[PDB]
Amino acid sequence: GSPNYDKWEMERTDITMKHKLGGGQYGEVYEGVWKKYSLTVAVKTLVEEFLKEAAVMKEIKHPNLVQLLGVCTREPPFYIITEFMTYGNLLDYLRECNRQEVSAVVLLYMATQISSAMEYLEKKNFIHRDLAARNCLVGENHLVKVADFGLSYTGAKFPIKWTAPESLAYNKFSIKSDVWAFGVLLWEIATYGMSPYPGIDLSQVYELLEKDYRMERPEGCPEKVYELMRACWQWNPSDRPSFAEIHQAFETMFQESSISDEVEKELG
Ligand SMILES: Cc1ccc(C(=O)Nc2ccc(CN3CCN(C)CC3)c(C(F)(F)F)c2)cc1C#Cc1cnc2cccnn12
Repeated sequence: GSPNYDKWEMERTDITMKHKLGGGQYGEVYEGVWKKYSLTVAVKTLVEEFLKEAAVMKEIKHPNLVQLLGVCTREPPFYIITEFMTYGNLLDYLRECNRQEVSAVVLLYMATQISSAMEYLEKKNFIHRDLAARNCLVGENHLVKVADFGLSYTGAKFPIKWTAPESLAYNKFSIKSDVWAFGVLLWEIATYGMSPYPGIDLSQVYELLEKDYRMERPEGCPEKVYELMRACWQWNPSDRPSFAEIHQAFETMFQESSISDEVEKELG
């Protein structure tokens, strides 16, 4: 409505900055308040990389993707402001949870939400590049959203154990290498937050994958979920399923599971 108006730009003074989140495990991400509307938010601060992230996020709007609310990118300090997710990241949520609440149908629900955001990124021709539980956020009622904290892990630093063969070997990243990562995510969900390839050391992973070794079905993981895990770990990226197919599968499993859980809830 005026010459220097930008619909994404907030004023730094709109925001009360509070503590850094997660002991600093997320990097420069703070809790903050958008004082106008009260509202607790999260605020990442710091440069091109930062500007790219802001520019990408403006392009992304989906129920299971952490929602951008504003940026402060006119002058330093640079801010990105997103909605706040009250239970923190998925990996720790799983490690700490009451499995009476975080039951089997919830695990399927978590998987359905994540595949749903990824199908969205797939349709939009984006590539996440670092999909993992540590990168998903949890809110109320097992709401899960996909994020990215640019956390890089061992070219660069790599999360070796979530990384597709063609990405480790040839540096080829794609939505199909996300599909492979999503498969490790499934295993993380299935174990409630166990480290992948337990007991195996990082230097051996590729060679083992190339001999066609894959992680075994976790105790209690449904057969069909494992089927999905292993389809995600097809060696040829072209052989992997789409996130559209993946999300379709999990929704269906999810709906079947809740009929059972609700019923079980009634009886108890
Ligand atoms: C302040 C903040 C800023 C940014 C982001 C963020 O995730 N950025 C993001 C950047 C890019 C992409 C997509 N690209 C990936 C790369 N790829 C190469 C291209 C496509 C996506 C994605 F969600 F779409 F994946 C997200 C999260 C937060 C948070 C927070 C928050 C809220 N509640 C809590 C509770 C505890 C801890 N943190 N926290």
